[PDB]
Amino acid sequence: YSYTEKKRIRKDFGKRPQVLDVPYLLSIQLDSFQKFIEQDPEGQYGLEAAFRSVFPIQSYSGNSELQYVSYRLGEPVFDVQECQIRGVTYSAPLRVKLRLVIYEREAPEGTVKDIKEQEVYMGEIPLMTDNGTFVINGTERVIVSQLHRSPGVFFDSDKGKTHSSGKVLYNARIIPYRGSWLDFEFDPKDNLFVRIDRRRKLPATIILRALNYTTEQILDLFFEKVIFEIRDNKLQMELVPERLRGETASFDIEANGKVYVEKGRRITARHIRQLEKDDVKLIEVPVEYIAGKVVAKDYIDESTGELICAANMELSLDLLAKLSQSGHKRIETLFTNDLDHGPYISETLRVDPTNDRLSALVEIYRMMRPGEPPTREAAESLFENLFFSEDRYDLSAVGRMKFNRSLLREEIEGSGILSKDDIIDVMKKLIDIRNGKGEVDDIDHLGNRRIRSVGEMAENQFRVGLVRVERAVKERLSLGDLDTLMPQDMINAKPISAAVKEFFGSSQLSQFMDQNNPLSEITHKRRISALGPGGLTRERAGFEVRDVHPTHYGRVCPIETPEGPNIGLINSLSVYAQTNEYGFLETPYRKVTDGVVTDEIHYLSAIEEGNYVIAQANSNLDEEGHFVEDLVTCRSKGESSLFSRDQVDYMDVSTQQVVSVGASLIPFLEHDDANRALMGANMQRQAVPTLRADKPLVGTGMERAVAVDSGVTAVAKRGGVVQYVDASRIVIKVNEDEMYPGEAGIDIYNLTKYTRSNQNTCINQMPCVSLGEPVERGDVLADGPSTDLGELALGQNMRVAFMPWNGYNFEDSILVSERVVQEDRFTTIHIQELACVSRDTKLGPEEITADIPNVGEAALSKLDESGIVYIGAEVTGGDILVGKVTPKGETQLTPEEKLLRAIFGEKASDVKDSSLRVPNGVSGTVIDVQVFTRDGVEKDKRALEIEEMQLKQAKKDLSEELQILEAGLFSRIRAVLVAGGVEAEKLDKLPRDRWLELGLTDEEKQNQLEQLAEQYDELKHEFEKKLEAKRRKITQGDDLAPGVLKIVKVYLAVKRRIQPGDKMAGRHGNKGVISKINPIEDMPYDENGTPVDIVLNPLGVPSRMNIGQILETHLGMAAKGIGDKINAMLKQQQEVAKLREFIQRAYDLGADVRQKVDLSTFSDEEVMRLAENLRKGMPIATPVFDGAKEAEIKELLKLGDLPTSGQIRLYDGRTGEQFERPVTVGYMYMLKLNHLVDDKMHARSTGSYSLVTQQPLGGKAQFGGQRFGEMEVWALEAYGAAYTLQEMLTVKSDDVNGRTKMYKNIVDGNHQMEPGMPESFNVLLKEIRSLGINIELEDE
Amino acid sequence: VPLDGGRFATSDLNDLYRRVINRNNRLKRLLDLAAPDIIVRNEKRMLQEAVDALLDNGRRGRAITGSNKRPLKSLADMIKGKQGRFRQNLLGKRVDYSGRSVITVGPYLRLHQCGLPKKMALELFKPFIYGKLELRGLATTIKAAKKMVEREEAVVWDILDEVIREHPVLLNRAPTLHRLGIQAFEPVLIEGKAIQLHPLVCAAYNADFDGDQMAVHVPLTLEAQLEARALMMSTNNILSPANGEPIIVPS
Amino acid sequence: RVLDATQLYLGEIGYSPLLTAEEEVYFARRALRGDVASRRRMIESNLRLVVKIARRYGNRGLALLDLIEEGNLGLIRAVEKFDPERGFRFSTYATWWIRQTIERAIMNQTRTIRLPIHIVKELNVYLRTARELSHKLDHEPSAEEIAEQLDKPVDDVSRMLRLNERITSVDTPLGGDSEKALLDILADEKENGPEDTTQDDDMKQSIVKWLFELNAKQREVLARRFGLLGYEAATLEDVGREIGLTRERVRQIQVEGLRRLREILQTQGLNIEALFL
Amino acid sequence: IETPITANFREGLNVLQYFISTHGARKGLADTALKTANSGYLTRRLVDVA
DNA sequence: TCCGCGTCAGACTCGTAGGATTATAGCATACGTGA
DNA sequence: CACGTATGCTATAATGTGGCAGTCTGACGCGG
Ligand SMILES: Nc1nc2c(ncn2[C@@H]2O[C@H](COP(=O)(O)OP(=O)(O)OP(=O)(O)O)[C@@H](O)[C@H]2O)c(=O)[nH]1
Ligand SMILES: [Mg+2]
Repeated sequence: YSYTEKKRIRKDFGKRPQVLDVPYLLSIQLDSFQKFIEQDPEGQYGLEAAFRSVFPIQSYSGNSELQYVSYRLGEPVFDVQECQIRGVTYSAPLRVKLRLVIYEREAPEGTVKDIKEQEVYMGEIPLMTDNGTFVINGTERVIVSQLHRSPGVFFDSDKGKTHSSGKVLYNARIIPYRGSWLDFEFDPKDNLFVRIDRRRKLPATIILRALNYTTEQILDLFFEKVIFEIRDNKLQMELVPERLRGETASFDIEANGKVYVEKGRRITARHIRQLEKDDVKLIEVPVEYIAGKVVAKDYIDESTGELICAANMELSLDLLAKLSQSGHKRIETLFTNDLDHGPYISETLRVDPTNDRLSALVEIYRMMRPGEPPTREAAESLFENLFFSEDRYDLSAVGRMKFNRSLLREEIEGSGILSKDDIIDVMKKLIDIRNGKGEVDDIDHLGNRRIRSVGEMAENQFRVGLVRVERAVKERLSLGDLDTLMPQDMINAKPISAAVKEFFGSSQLSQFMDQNNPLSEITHKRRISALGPGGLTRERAGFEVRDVHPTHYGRVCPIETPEGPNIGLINSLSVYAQTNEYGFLETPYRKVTDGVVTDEIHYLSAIEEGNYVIAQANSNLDEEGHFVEDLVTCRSKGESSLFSRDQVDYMDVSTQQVVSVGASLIPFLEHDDANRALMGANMQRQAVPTLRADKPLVGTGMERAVAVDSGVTAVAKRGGVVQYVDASRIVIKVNEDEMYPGEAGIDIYNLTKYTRSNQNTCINQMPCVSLGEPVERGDVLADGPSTDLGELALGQNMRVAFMPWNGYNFEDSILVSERVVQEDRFTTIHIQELACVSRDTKLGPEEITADIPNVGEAALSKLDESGIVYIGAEVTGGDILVGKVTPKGETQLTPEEKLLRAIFGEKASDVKDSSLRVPNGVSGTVIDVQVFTRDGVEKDKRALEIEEMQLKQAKKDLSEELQILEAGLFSRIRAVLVAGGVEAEKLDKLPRDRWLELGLTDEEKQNQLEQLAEQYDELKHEFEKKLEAKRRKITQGDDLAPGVLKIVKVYLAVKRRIQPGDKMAGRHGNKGVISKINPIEDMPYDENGTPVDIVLNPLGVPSRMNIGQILETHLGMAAKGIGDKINAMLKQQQEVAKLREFIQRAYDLGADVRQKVDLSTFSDEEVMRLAENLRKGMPIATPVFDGAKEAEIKELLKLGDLPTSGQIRLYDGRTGEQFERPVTVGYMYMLKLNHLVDDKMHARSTGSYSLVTQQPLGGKAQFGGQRFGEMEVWALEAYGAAYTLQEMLTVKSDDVNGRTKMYKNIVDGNHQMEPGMPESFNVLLKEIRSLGINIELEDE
Repeated sequence: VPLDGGRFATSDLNDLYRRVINRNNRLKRLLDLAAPDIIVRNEKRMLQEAVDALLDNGRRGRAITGSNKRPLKSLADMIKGKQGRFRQNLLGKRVDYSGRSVITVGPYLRLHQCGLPKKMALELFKPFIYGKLELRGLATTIKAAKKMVEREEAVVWDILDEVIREHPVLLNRAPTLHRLGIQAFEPVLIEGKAIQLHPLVCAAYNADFDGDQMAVHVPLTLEAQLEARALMMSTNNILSPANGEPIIVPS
Repeated sequence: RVLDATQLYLGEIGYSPLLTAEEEVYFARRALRGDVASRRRMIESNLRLVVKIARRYGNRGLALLDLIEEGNLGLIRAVEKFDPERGFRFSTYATWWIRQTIERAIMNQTRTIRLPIHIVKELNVYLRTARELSHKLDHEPSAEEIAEQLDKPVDDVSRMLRLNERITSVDTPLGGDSEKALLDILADEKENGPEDTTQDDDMKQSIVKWLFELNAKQREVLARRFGLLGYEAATLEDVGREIGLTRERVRQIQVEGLRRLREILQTQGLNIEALFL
Repeated sequence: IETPITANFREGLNVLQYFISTHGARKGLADTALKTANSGYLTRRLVDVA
């Protein structure tokens, strides 16, 4: 085990050895964007792909052209930190080398005329953070990967479209990545049609005529041959035995000298095998059998040279006679059968109105451009530009690949443009499916659903930007002079920059990162969405796609998706699942050879998985031999049953891989209903970090992985000893073995302190190492907001009893002890941001002075000279944070105010009052202030004090960098000088500034001194230019919105304690609202005297079927039992030996404990630090389906001297008497959800009103009235409450006269109703007359 | 109207009216200039297109779109559908003297009572407190009454206590499926921000306290108060109107 | 049947003849000399040119059809002011008028708030300058960066970029969800709540009671100066028009009415209480 | 499904029993969110006619 | 008279957050109000 | 006059247009 794990080991009840470790959880985001910016030389990727796609472009004239060489990202002018504070996007400038080449029109392609090559700026692209977010306008945002229908081909069929006939119409759809859709479909009369972009319907054969196919060739393509030889007088026919099948013999079938079948006799298997084995090729037949056979090719009379019969024409006795006498004694007819080989194309040619290729191109042209006069130029251009142009059509590699595999081809890769072969092959396969050989696919199958990560979407928008600019470029290249015009004068950045900012901003998939919780972040970045551009709609979504698909196994969680209208479409990725190179989802599986289960792992795509049989992970292995039991539970073809051991091809890697990350954190998930578990995994994400990060006693093991991989925790880059711990930073000195020979080798991690989250929660990093501690690489140095010693800590475990209590836990209502509030453990920190904008108006600039009309000295006490509140100042609702005054224009003062101001004199000043004050009922401490001033406006005195702070703080930060780096660097030169001329204490006597003159013999170590000397000077000048940059940015006057002169941002910190109406839950989907905070005296307490923290209602278990919560409680109690026993042994101070004995016996309890943890390796001191942590309660891991069994939990309870029932005797705090029976008592790990009653409580009597409708506004942030909706109205109608209703329609809403008159009546006690007409009705009438409908009121 | 930031925001009708006026006046011009007939015709088609767009946009063909892609909201659209005048602003309304909060159990409550947060009730009964403050002579004027309630003075709580006695308040839960979705109670002032609901009427509201919220409405007039106390009071409305059965049943 | 306004118009223009130089000169000689037919045939023949130059100025303000009509109006000015005797071709001359008229129309109708040509053209040179600045400064340009390049006031640049601020639709719904838009948030600021309306009633009615409480000559002289009971808001010297006819005794009696009323507000419970207001 | 769940919640489900449970569950939940619109539209029609 | 295309509906309250884009030559003459 | 707002003219020849939509559904009428 590692050093951080030596401090606290989690006890594992898992039994299956984990062959594959949890991968990096934020893989998707980082790989994808990495591929977008990754400049690929040949195999175009991301930007590179975008440039090669559009470029090189030429002018409309064709003489002048723009070609692309190479691009570069400039390094970001502001880092992540400065971007977040300032509110700017973290981006890199895109500089692109482009070569304007011009051709001579006099020479053929005179390329040596004018070549102008230079580097053009066009837009800054947002950069992805270390943790897979983007910082847009100073807010962390995540782009969710998308799930859409894969480009390729797809065979489908509405099962009984016309419900009257109920006939199955099969269709094909070719879906490209870019271009028109090409649809093939059957009609009721079995005629093949073609439609482009679901336009008007066309006979399918018309498209083949556009590809230049004569009728003869079309029949030769879709149909076989039946040959008719005309010998002597009798007609002969070339026979294939296995055609005459399931049919009736219409005439007497005989061959050479044996009669097989008579007239009207059914031709069975036997007759066919008889005929085949007899070697029958020709059979004599009646001439009358031909009437109805269709001739395949043309036949002409060689004598006359005229058409005897055209292709696809039904033969008769007369045609046959004329054919014989011309000299044709062989006739190709179509092979056709009602049942097996359907004559579809044959009938479709009779429906085809077109004749030749031109006629077909015209008809196609006329479909898509109806009415407009056709030309040949236009028809050819349109048809080639549909599916045969590099420019407008591209299947992509994925499309061509899926297309070829669906058509059973061998070749994966190929052309993005449709070849003639492609179209025909699709039509052929559609026809095969109609015939009954082959099946239709389904859209929900993950073999047809592809995942599109960020980088591909950024690439797409970036192409659009280039296409928009390309329009401008071609238009200016046409009129442009060749010589004066520079390439960058034609390019515009605005369109590209606009397309990309519109993606990372307007897009549905780009949203505010859900960061109220490490798990919330990590699950949000591993989200898949079927919505947004190129996707389905909430309105447009059926139920098929939503429901759990068999392919979802090991790829997508069945148990993670919102219970909203977004129920099927939003989905978290499974744990071990990964994105295929082409974009399909894949899952690891252990290869089984000869029954022996190899440790070789294979990721199988959805399509590949169907083909093998996969054993379940729960199968018992024979210690690296094979399956123990001769029957094994496996699944293939999407369905599950028993198999033999040697039949098994593969096996599930992990028990966990079926579930997502969120669900994997639910212990005893095996005992919870999938519905409750869904709610549980969804609400775990809403858990707000408490003041004290408390680890969960009853964990799974994923806790460590989530905390570390989310990156909110500071982890060690390189192992070594900690040189300096601080609340603000951590310096670790690296070990010699890992420590590079160049630099000093001291890593400095600056910790991020109390910062605002997107949900206004508090993000703080605490250091979890001691000063001068040896640390391994990849250990947790500092905990993020909801993490404890590297494990995930989303809430807090506590002592719970399941029993009714006086109805204070009625329907999930929760009864909590005051003890919990007092201990401030559920207490939470909220950092809110208030801003004050000084704008320039028509009347003049607003001022940020403390000089405001009508303000008490009490209020102005907390404002400084500038008019900004001091740091540290406690504020409450209505206190002024930033004083702001606005120029007021002329106002007609009512005659009363003329009189009153003449009495008082007090002429009201020209300036008003726009001061930013504390929102009403919020109360906090000002922890920070930021001031933005324009470049040129006179700075506030406070802005100047803040700049003094930032400058001196910056100087200290950089000074400490160069000091620790110089000390660490000379400490190395001191060791290099010892290898050669060791004079340890003699060299340190005279000053360290005069050291690097001292050399050594000409060796590799003399060259090491030279390296350290060159870097010391490098750092010396680097420190100068770094400080200059810092000073510039601190002086830099900020560019704000037009109109805005300066902006002051105040950050408040509010401490919210738990109270009735706050929402709390476990991880088994057990919700509750706190009803009451009970005094500790009243709380049920045990015989020992220890009172419960929470009383939950047991009536919320049997109905819910979330039994996970009960097992968690029993095990949590057992965990706390062991904790109380270690705590008792530490209070006594028995000795290291005795603690070691108890602790070893405890870790190695379980029937088949996987993890062995030997205490003999642990040194005495290491044992003491472990026991010290385990006294709070021994941390236990219950892997998802590989969890602790009841037997193991009761055994653990016995080690705690706790009851097997896990029920204990409890005493009523009030009466002192015992409760009638044992109550289940233990520790459930519980969460305070984001839903504080402080945020939900609202009330309004009278306020602002809407602009047109005049009814009050909506929402608590806009001080809104509750909507009394149609449903709410009907309720009053049922009751008969007529005045209450009228009241809510009139004096309460629109009626303007009514509301004021009513208000005055209420203040005068008389509750009189003085109603009128709602203004909304007045508006309705005006809107209807604006329509030109006369609607008048006829009065009384 | 001008937004704070010097921005302007306007109705779509103005973009549509601008289209119609420009094409109509251009038609007057083309007629003054005696233009050839094909041009006259195109302008008349354009005028019909713009009028059609103005009255009912997405009716005849492609609705005329903004830069956002989204089709401009026409006259017809402001009367038509859920977002239209009838459904949204006229058969149902935003309403004054309305509040909302989380609900929680009040097992101590009697069937005719509900726990009403002090801060919530102070603001819902604002004018009644001002009127009583002038009758006590505690407040000289309305501005003084306002400032006295902002300061939340001790005597103001005593007045609030006086006003809410015998004053019924409506509690409502979404969705309001039958009339019992709204019931009247006598309020009981409580310190703490959550509404306390009587257990036995949890059935009518279909209310379970897993984070459910409710809305509060103040009947203002003497008539409305008596409508609440007589018709809508929870004690008065026990039996389901659907079946002759008591809806208030222990659970 | 094609009912597309565009397609029908383009169909009609298609079946009208392209002219050669000599023919243009023959027609145009008679067109200047007043031949209703000549002008019409030259117009109808050269509509196709209008459409070709109408498909370049797209996605800027109005629709193709809109530009096609303004373009036509430019071509008509060209036919009116064409010189047949000059060797220079018609298509060359017309191109100028069509581009000119289209550009000018997209400069007055393209913006909801009509921007004068002067402001628009000013703003345009600021924009093109910003583009050259961004082409070499990698990062987009500041107000002062543009101002430094043109050697002009920062306030000039700022006021012009403020005007460029493009409008927001009141009906545009917020939060992607087509639910509540700007209209559903935006209050009527001018229409005060019943709270403020009732405060003014109480204020005005308290002054009535105060007027019936001060002396008869003090509330006469005080009220009619401020125009409370009088009709017009007069000054110390103008109160002489009524019966006062005084300059000093009006100022002594004005302030005497005010001093007794200041004690009426200290006793009722305002003075420093209603000083904050 | 031909193979039922032989286990119970106290006993604990395995990966395949749980996976099989999911379908029915999510169909149920999706029905709540999506079908209540049509039920409510029926309420609305009824109210309007009476 | 049937097919096919069109039009019409599709629960109720709460929430969050603000917001996007482009570009229209250059100069001479003409019209209306304050100093 | 000036300042702000507007109309106006330019002369190589140039003469028919063209970015998304993604397919929803069960029902009820309305021209061929
Ligand atoms: N209007 C509406 N109500 C919902 C929605 N989702 C859940 N609910 C309601 O919220 C409640 C949550 O489940 P419960 O009410 O506890 O279910 P129950 O009827 O008590 O049944 P058991 O849990 O089996 O005892 C149900 O009454 C649901 O009707 C929704 O999307 N819309
Ligand atoms: Mg509920």
